This record gives sequence, structure tokens and C-alpha cells, in this order.
Amino acid sequence: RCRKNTLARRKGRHMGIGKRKGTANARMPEKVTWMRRMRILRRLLRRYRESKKIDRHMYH
Amino acid sequence: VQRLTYRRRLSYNTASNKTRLSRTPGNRIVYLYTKKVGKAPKSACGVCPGRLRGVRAVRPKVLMRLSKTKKHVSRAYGGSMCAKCVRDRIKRAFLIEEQKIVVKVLKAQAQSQK
Amino acid sequence: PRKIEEIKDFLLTARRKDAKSVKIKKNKDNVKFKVRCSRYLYTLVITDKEKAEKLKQSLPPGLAVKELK
Amino acid sequence: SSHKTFRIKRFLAKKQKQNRPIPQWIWMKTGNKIRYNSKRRHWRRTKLGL
Amino acid sequence: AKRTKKVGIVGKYGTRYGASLRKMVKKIEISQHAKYTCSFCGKTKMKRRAVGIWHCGSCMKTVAGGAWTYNTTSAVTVKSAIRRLKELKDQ
Amino acid sequence: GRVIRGQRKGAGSVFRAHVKHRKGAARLRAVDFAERHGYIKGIVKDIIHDPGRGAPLAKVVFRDPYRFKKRTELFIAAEGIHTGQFVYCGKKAQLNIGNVLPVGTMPEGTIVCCLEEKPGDRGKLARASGNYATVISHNPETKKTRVKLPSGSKKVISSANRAVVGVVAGGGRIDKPILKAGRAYHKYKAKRNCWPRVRGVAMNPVEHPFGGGNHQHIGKPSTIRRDAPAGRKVGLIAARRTGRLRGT
RNA sequence: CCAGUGCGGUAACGCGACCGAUCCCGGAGAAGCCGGCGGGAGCCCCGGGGAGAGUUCUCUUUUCUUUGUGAAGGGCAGGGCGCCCUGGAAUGGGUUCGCCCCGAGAGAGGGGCCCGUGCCUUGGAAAGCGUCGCGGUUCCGGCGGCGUCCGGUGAGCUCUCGCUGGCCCUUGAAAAUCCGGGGGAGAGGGUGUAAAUCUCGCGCCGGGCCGUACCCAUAUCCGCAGCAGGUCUCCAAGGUGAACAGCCUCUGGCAUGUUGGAACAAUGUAGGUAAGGGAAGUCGGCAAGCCGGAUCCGUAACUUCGGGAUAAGGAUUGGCUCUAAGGGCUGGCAGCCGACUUAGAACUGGUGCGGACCAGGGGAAUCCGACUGUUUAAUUAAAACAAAGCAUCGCGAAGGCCCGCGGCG
RNA sequence: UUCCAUGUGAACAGCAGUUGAACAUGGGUCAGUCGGUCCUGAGAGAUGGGCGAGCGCCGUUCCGAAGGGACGGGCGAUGGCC
Ligand SMILES: [Mg+2]
Ligand SMILES: [Mg+2]
Ligand SMILES: [Mg+2]
Ligand SMILES: [Mg+2]
Ligand SMILES: [Mg+2]
Ligand SMILES: [Mg+2]
Ligand SMILES: [Mg+2]
Ligand SMILES: [Mg+2]
Ligand SMILES: [Mg+2]
Ligand SMILES: [Mg+2]
Ligand SMILES: [Mg+2]
Ligand SMILES: [Mg+2]
Ligand SMILES: [Mg+2]
Ligand SMILES: [Mg+2]
Ligand SMILES: [Mg+2]
Ligand SMILES: [Mg+2]
Ligand SMILES: [Mg+2]
Ligand SMILES: [Mg+2]
Ligand SMILES: [Mg+2]
Ligand SMILES: [Mg+2]
Ligand SMILES: [Mg+2]
Ligand SMILES: [Mg+2]
Ligand SMILES: [Mg+2]
Ligand SMILES: [Mg+2]
Ligand SMILES: [Mg+2]
Ligand SMILES: [Mg+2]
Ligand SMILES: [Mg+2]
Ligand SMILES: [Mg+2]
Ligand SMILES: [Zn+2]
Ligand SMILES: [Zn+2]
Repeated sequence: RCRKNTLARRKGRHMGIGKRKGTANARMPEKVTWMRRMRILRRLLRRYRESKKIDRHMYH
Repeated sequence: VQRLTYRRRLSYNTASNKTRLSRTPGNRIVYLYTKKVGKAPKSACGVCPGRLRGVRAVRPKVLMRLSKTKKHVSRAYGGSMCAKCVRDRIKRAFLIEEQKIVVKVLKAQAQSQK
Repeated sequence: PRKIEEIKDFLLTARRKDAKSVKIKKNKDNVKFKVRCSRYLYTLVITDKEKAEKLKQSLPPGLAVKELK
Repeated sequence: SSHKTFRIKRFLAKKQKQNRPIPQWIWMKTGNKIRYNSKRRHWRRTKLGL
Repeated sequence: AKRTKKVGIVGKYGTRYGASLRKMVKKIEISQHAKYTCSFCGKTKMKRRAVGIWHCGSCMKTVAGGAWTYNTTSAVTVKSAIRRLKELKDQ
Repeated sequence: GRVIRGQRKGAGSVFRAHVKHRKGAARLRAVDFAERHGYIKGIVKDIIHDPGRGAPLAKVVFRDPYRFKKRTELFIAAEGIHTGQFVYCGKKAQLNIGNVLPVGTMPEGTIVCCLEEKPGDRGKLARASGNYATVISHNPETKKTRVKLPSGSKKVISSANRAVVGVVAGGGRIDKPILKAGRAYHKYKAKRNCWPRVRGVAMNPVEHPFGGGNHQHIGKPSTIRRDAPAGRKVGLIAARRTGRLRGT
């Protein structure tokens, strides 16, 4: 039963504003969104720096 | 989930009563009471905050049983003072005494002036 | 427990006075000779079976040999 | 207390050996006035001192 | 962004202790939490270890100074007076 | 009535000073030949914080002049001292900040701290956080010296006693408002048990001579004599004048 | 004849030992609270394989349980460095979730050390466990076959390691115990069957004394008692959920808390519901009731500019079928994987949708006290006390205040 | 000693009991490695000393000849291939 419900949570069901009790900053916090976005972006920039795609100054 | 218990009579979360978990060969999770984290020796300089290199970082009554090379490093002042301050003291103990030679030469030639 | 790599060191270990017994564990892929010295259990781990039976012939005679399973 | 000292444990050993009843070959003696052990001690009621 | 108008380091004390007391604490909390330049290496790393104990993060050199600033006006006045008295004694 | 709080402070039960985590007594070094005729050199090893003391201490190592051994000591750190500084001390130690030389040699107008009251007792006068005492004048015969103490009062001093040249470090401490009762608590817990002072009219008349009454009023005049017995000597002990000091 | 208290590396430092005393120097012992992040396990989760059970009226390659390696060595991943060498950086670079680092040497190469609680290995498959089956009719650490496998994830919970910052008119223990160094007093042997000395590898002997059962709490403790009270800790699964909230469940535990049966009257005690009116009751809205989560909006006076503030006031909320956006890995493209979310759209139900639980009533003002805190254990939690702030007063030590029968207390 | 087993049902378990932490017989706690022991902490406490009619009290480094240890060397003896 639990796994049949979490399949629907993957598909997006049972996640509307009715079935929500925490603050969005408690459900998935914006510090965590920020730090995930920066481990995306700074690894993108050092890939593009080390692969000669952009130089030091454009990188910085 | 197999909840587990202490194996000594000390039932408090003290500094001496701290454990890790392990899985025995009879597929069972059991505490193991760990020895505390020994710190590597600090230099006799009073300046450098990093602890010395090349010396074992053990709880200090173990140091009876370790051999000599495990507890020092093969340098003058070694195993008790960092390398940067050893070479600084070499330069300082040279240059002070060279200035002392210069001072005795200058005062002897001022007496020769007199 | 101590593992011995070469076979000459195991023979020197097995001919030592402290050795009470040697025991021969014959699993698949492997043969282990375990000598019970007075401080450690020394294990020789060898995978050649004709060299295993040659070594079993090459144990000293007075030492108590026991083959295990 | 499972951390007893030796003197405490010795005292408790004497009290639990004293806590046994009358032996039944006494109340046939000639000059007897005993009918039971009056100085007994149950471990809920009397708490022994210490 | 500028997140306040008047309160700086002492917006942490909320609506409390009085306007004049929070305004009078502000200058001193700024001054003791600022990082000052070391005169021994030049790096801007004199932090207040404890009350009167400034410490450089890079020289590893500790200077006994004031309780809220690296040095006090009375201290620098006394230092200039002592070197003037020394040169008047020693000519 | 009872025995009042000011009476009970002198028994030393809970009112002793909380001196476990203190670093030691902050004293000058003992008078010997090397400090009575010349000067001895020792370096500041570090500067430590004495709990319950607003002034920081300077742990300074000298070299013992009679056997191969190294003495370590604690000073009142003159403001501007640092580590690695060679503090000189003695009669012929020259005049700059951190040194400690006798008062009969430094000129008039110098600014000294950790001053030594009677010659030899290792530094008593002018040793709180940021506080100095000046040398006013001298007297070559009879070898005494007037010193203006930090109370604004002046004292005639035998001219052979030591003094650290400069103001005490930790200066200007009181001008920050303790904002909250937590800061006052953590101040006075590291000093000694004195802080939540219940004022005397809030008490009952049994354990303080002001309490009781259906209004919190003192009743009797607050200014009282010095030959009041203890347990009465409460409130304004022998006030010369008593009001708001307008004027000087 | 002479030498011989070891050797290697530019260096950090390494090698299995590598003489040395009274004396000196230092380290470990030996440190606070909080925040943030990273590494490691334990547990949880998902996708598969086995083995056994559970369902099977129909469906379910289904559902549940289990699927292992100790201490101590050897190697290696993995973290950390305020370690070393080359070289010299502006067009300033490097880099973190935040910081922060640099001509007192940054990037870039190449090394070194520490912790390596994780993996492999020795122990270790012999043993353990799960299954199937034989023996001893017994009295068995009995004997056999098989198996104990391969992957992925994560702001997950607990523990621990590490880096880094913040707070202090707060700087957060001692000593036993152990080690390194500086010194160079001495000792060793005269070329050998060498010696003094060895903190290296083995080998021999020993470690006395006292405590160890059990309860640990709605029945082993103290409350006179098997008393609804009180009593310091450790471990902590699945679902919903922000959660260690509340509610339901699995391992585990228990029998409803010093009795049972039969009725269902009054008074209760404890839950609820009520038309119409809404405080008309009463000293007083006492008790009850309303509100309540989240998202999207909107938020006045006053003010110490910090607040007030979830001010007030609205709307939305379910189920289902979708769409779009937010990543890695390998060789502006292609391939292959792995997560939770968020926004929007359609359909849809007797307008029900934070459907149980969880969960602020709101405003306009007066008085007092600034606040946080404390207070009469058992009739008074307050406007009282305390507080920071402000102002006084005494005292420069043979002193101020105070204790004490006494004392160079 | 309530722990565990065998038995009982007088008393106790606010009813009852075939049950019990009840009663009566018997057993039961095994250590170099787990603690105590050792160390100092806040503190306590003799000696010197001082006080006190006095049991004693203050005092804890202060009005103390406060060490019984040692490298080496010399002396005299001992046991052992002196
Ligand atoms: Mg943010
Ligand atoms: Mg393991
Ligand atoms: Mg080494
Ligand atoms: Mg009781
Ligand atoms: Mg008294
Ligand atoms: Mg108090
Ligand atoms: Mg009163
Ligand atoms: Mg009175
Ligand atoms: Mg670099
Ligand atoms: Mg097996
Ligand atoms: Mg040397
Ligand atoms: Mg037990
Ligand atoms: Mg009931
Ligand atoms: Mg019942
Ligand atoms: Mg009960
Ligand atoms: Mg109604
Ligand atoms: Mg109605
Ligand atoms: Mg009426
Ligand atoms: Mg009315
Ligand atoms: Mg109400
Ligand atoms: Mg309002
Ligand atoms: Mg008014
Ligand atoms: Mg209040
Ligand atoms: Mg009350
Ligand atoms: Mg009964
Ligand atoms: Mg029983
Ligand atoms: Mg054993
Ligand atoms: Mg005494
Ligand atoms: Zn250094
Ligand atoms: Zn600096």
C-alpha cells in the first residue's frame, strides 16, 4: 500500500495544497536549493575552465 | 531493528563511555568501546598552530610501547619542534653571534681610537 | 594471526620449538596451512594442489599434523 | 546496589543466615517456651537499617 | 540590499534595552568585532581573542590592547609621552 | 533580628572568591641583585585572560641568574605589549612601555602601573583594567616620591620600588553598557557571589534595619556613623556630604 | 697500520633496532557553548536473485522473514594538513553553502605526514544463520546436501570523524601517568670466537584483593501499602506528517491496573448535540464555543524604526489523466542512469476536499510593571522581588566592610 | 536473596486462585583485560606553630634543623669458577 502510494507521489498525485502541512522552507529548504544550484554551477564553470572553453578571466 | 544495550555497568553518555557499532561474525550488532582520539605532538615554538608531522598521534600512555622512530623524526630538535622554527632558530643563533663579533670588533677599534 | 607469503619462511616457522601443531584446511580454490605458535597463528595460503601435497609431504615429522573438515 | 562493599555484603550475609526459621526438634525440649522465630524479617516490610 | 535604516550590529537586540543604550552599544560592538590591520605583517587580521587580548590570525602574535578597540587614545598618548621622556632623559 | 547579608559576607562560606579557573597571582618578580643593580631581560611568552579580571595577564619568562633554569611569571600587561617582546626590568632597564624599573629613576610625569606600595611587595598600586598612576615629584634626600594614584589622591612612596611603565591593557572597559542581566550574571559569577542585591527596604525588619512598613521607605536617616555596630552599619557609611555632586 | 655509538631523501620526512647520566625545555594527559557543511558507518528506502512461509472465489513474475564476519596485525580506497620542492602571479587570480587564501608566495605540476572506526586479507568457515534430510528409540557444540548473492539512492534518522565560522565585562579544571628533544658527564673494543649497548623480531614466567544473581518502577526504591505521587541515564523500525506532534502498525510486551455478574432509575463525574434569539445569565463571556495547517494575495494606528504582524481581511485546498522546469556519468551532440519537488492545464464528484489527528479567536482603549527571569513546596505567580540603566557613600592596605571565645587568626 | 527450581495451600496477595516478589526445602553471582583499587578537583585533615580552664580548636605553608634518596669514587666484609 505504501509503495503504491509513493508511485503516485512520484507521478505528482497526493501533493497538492490540500495534502501539505509544512512551510515550503521546511519541506525542501531554499538554502538546500541554493547549495544544490551552486554545486551545479561551479562544477559547470570549472569543467568549462579546464576544458579550455572559457579562460581565467571569463571564468572569474 | 535490533536495539542494543551497554555492556559495562556505566550507563551514562560520558567521555569514557563512548562506543561504536560493529557486526560480529554471528550476524549481530554489538557495541565496541573505543579508545579516545590521541593528538599528535605540538611544537615547542609557541607560534605554529599545526601539530608536528611524522609522529604517531596516540593516547599518550601508549607511547611506552612504540619504538623510537615512531615517536620522533630524524632531525635535530626533531619530534619536539617544527621544521620552520628549527631553521629560524639556526639562522637566529648564527646571526646574533655574528652581530656580537661585529660589536666586539667595533668597541675594540673604538678603544684603538682612544 | 599472521600470514606468511613465501614457503621457506613457513618452513622456518613450522620447525620452531614453540609450534604445537599444524592444521591443514582444504577448501576449494585454496589450501591453508595454519601453525599454532606460542603467540600467533601463522597461515600459509597456497592455491597449487600438487605443491600443496608436496608441502604436506615436506612438513617436519614430529609436529602434530591435523587435516580439517 | 550491585556495587556492594565487603563489609556491607558481610552484614547482609549474616542477616540472611539469621532469617531462617526454628528447627522443629526444639519444641520437644523440656524447658522450652519457643513457638516460632519472632525476630524474622520480610524484605518488603522491615528494611534492615544500613 | 540595505536591510535596516538605523540599527546595524544591534538590530539583534530587537525592541529592547532602550534606543540610547542600543545606539551606545552599536559603536562598541562594531569596534570590537571589526578586524584590524596587524602592524607586524600588515594583514587585516587582528581579532579580539578576549577582553584586552587582540590576536593576529596570521602572525600568530597576540597584542594586549583595549577592551573594545586594538588600542586606546590614552594608550597612544602614554606611548608618545614615554618616548618623549626617554629622549629628554637620554638626550 | 537576624544576621544581615553584609554581616554574613565575612564568614567565607558561599561568599569566597571563585578562584578555580583563575590563572595565578599577577605579581612583579622578586627583588634580587640583578634587579637592584642592573637589569635582567625576559621575553613575553603569551598573553592570557584571567577570569574575573578585566585586565589581561602577560606570561613572561626570565632566565634564572643562579642556576640553569628558566623562571616563568605573570605580569599586569601594559597596554601595547605583545608576544616576542623583550621586557627588561631592573634599575638600569631603560624607559619604555612594558619594562618595570624603580620609581626613583624615571622622570616626573611618567605613567606607571602595577606599582609597588612598600618596596619589595611585588606590585599593588594601579593595576585594574586600564588604570595608571603618575609620578609627580621626587625628593633625593630621604628617597621618597609623590605618586598620583588612580583615585585622584596622592601618596608619598619610598623611591626604590618597581612599576610597569604604561597604562594597563584592557582599557576603556566600563563604557560599554552591560545590556542585560545575563551579562551581569556571567560577569559576577566569574568574580564572586554578590550579584542579585536585594535592596534593604524590600526585606523584613528582622534581617536588615530598613525593612518592613506598609510603604517601602527607609524610615531612619540613611547616613550613619562609623561607630555603628555591625548589623547597623548599613546604607551610607559616614557621608561627608550626601547628595548629587553638582560642582567639583 | 688507521677507521668503525647505523643508513636514505634537495626537503617535508623515511628505514626494523640504531649507546648515554645528574641537569634543563616542551608535548600528550588537558578541554566551553552554538551554527553551517563534508567523509565514514548503523538503520531506513528502491531494483533484482535465492530459501521458507502467507493469499489465491478473481487478480497479483505477488506479500512477509532471512540473505554474516570480531579484537590485533598487512595492504588499499577515503578524508585532513597552519607540511616540502620547482616557479612567480594585475587584465588580479583560487575558492566555499557562508567564508576566506596569496610576493610573509595564489594558481599549475610533483612529493610528504596524520587519521584510515570503511573494503580486501590473516582470524574465517572449521564456527554462526537460514532451508531440506538422515541418524543416537536415548546420553549428541551429532552428521549430511544446498545457500549465505548483485546493484542504486537520499536536505533521510542516530552515532562518530573532520574542516570552518559565530558568542562571551562568561575564556570554559587539575594531578597521577607517559614520551620526544637540548646537552655530552661517561662507558665500550683494538680488528675479533669482537665489546659496551639495542624503544627490532621471536621465546620463558606471572598479574594478588574486593564487587558481579535479580528489580529498576503504574508489584523488588522512597512515600506505613503491590499507593494514579516522586526517582539520574543508554538503544529507538514502517505509514501519514515539517516533526522524537498526534493517530494506526511490525519486533517485543501485556491482560485493562486491589474483583466479577445483571440492569440502564434519580443525583452525579466525563464526553457530546441542539431549533429561534445571541451574554438578555452572572460580580465578571466563568465554562464552553469560534478561529486554527499550508499556498497565493493583503496588512492600519502607533513606535525606541528593531517592531507591531500569522495585524486585520480575502481567496485556494480532494481524486484522477497530463504538460513544463529544476541533475549526474561516459564518449552546444549522442548515449545511459538516478532522484525528490515546484508551477500550470484538463476531466471529475450530492460544493466535498488542512474531510480523522495536528492546529492562534479578532479589534479599539485605560491602569500598572519596561522586557527575559524569580517568587510564598501545600489557599496569594501579581502591579511584589531581581534586572540593566542612573545617582550616592566609605576605603591608597597598619585600609573600607565583615567574621571570630581566642591567636603574627 | 526478592533471582532459579520442586512442593504446599494455614496466614498474606482489600474477590478468588491450581497462582505469586507468600511459606518450606534446595541451588545460584567464577575476571590481568569490566569497575573499585591509583590521581588530583571543590573540599576535607594531622605535624610545626599559635590559642585554650579544658575535651580540644584555628590553621595547611604560615613563627619548622620539614630529604632517609641517588650517578660516581674511596673504604671494610659477604657469596658465588673470590
Ligand atoms: Mg537563502
Ligand atoms: Mg569490519
Ligand atoms: Mg618517523
Ligand atoms: Mg517500600
Ligand atoms: Mg557563623
Ligand atoms: Mg546569587
Ligand atoms: Mg516584604
Ligand atoms: Mg533592627
Ligand atoms: Mg599551491
Ligand atoms: Mg559451514
Ligand atoms: Mg644530543
Ligand atoms: Mg547482571
Ligand atoms: Mg476499563
Ligand atoms: Mg480484570
Ligand atoms: Mg497498580
Ligand atoms: Mg442553540
Ligand atoms: Mg441554529
Ligand atoms: Mg440580571
Ligand atoms: Mg447582565
Ligand atoms: Mg475562558
Ligand atoms: Mg495590534
Ligand atoms: Mg493617562
Ligand atoms: Mg514583569
Ligand atoms: Mg502558594
Ligand atoms: Mg483475596
Ligand atoms: Mg520468581
Ligand atoms: Mg581468559
Ligand atoms: Mg582543622
Ligand atoms: Zn613553529
Ligand atoms: Zn599579523
